[PDB]
Amino acid sequence: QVQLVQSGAELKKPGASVKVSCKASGYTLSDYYVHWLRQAPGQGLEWVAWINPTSGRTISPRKFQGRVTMTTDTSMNVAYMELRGLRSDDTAVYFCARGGWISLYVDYSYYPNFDSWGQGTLVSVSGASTKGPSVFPLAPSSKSTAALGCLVKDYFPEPVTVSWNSGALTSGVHTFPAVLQSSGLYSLSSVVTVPSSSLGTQTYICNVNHKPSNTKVDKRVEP
Amino acid sequence: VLTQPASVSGSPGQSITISCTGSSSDVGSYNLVSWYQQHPGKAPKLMIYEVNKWASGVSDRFAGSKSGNTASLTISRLQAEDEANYFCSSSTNSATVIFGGGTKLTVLGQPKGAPSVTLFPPSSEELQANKATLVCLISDFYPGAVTVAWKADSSPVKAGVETTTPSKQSNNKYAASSYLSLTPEQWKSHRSYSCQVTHEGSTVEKTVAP
Repeated sequence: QVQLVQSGAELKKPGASVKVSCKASGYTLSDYYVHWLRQAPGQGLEWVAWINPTSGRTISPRKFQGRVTMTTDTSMNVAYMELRGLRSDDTAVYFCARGGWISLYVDYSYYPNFDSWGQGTLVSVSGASTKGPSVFPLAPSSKSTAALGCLVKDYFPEPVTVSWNSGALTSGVHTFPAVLQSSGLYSLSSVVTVPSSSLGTQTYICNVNHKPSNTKVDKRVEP
Repeated sequence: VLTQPASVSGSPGQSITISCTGSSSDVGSYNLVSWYQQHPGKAPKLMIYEVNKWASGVSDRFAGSKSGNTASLTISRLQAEDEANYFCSSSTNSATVIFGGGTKLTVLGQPKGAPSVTLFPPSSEELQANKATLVCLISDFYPGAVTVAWKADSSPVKAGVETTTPSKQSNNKYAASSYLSLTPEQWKSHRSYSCQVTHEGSTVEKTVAP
């Protein structure tokens, strides 16, 4: 029953602030140290702070000593982390974790005993502004069942939703998670495998939809 | 950062030792070493705490020791659901926590779940619009760890590459994708480009040409 639930993924321009929350249930947040670590995608863990929710006392490494502001709202069993001056190296999953029991007579603050984790909160950094996608057909191999698809290139922000033949084709459809490019934009692709003899007779269309720029693209794919 | 071996590889039954090297101001000066286990999508999980003590729900497979400034996690009667990451951590004397760089482990007692790879060349409509994107779609692989390499002809290519981290497919296997950005002139002026996905020592390579 001890559970920590973090706020949803976020996105900030470089030079901007982010704030992440961490809701506790199954226990009283202020009875235990809260630790914050972080994990850049495909990188390792970096411990970033501990905070005593009763006193407000908070130690961070020299690295995070002026950028970070930990706070709590124990009325809500919520912990907060605020990180200033974001840059692309600030891009990672931020984890909160529950550490030792808080007591004046025994110090467990710096104990790395994290017996409970949040699921993590992805923060992305990008100087990118809304942008509609460019949709290109992915022609079936001409050799090839047959794989065909759609490339949904250089859009912002998420999500692009995708269907095929207005939903009349679902079997063998695989729409891939978007990659977050260094340019700051997203691309994704959606691929479907179809019987080879269906080419030339069955038309195929991917229905790309990007609400954030109010665009809809129904792209015809062909050999 | 505490120093770990970037990678260790093993086999069932037999044992593995993972190392952690710090300083007298952390690992040497306390019995506060903790070993964390983490799998591709999940959050880290506590195995060993305070050097050697067992966390709830952890086998004696895992044991913890310390030699002056070196922490070690010995693992015995090996299984296969490891296949992922081991991070070490120690209190410091500045009242902080320091983590090791992460032993990325690669056990072998499971079969696999080899990746289906699909490589698409730039579309005519894209080249026509003076860009080019090679798309490499990688699916159905388990365990969710992959390295992706691109080559133009026979030689490696590292610029213009964006590659996702592996994320769970709806089958309890994994997917990822990798994009190669090219100038239409680059694309035209090569025998071929290739996407090569490396999984568990094994490699799959898909190749396209203009």
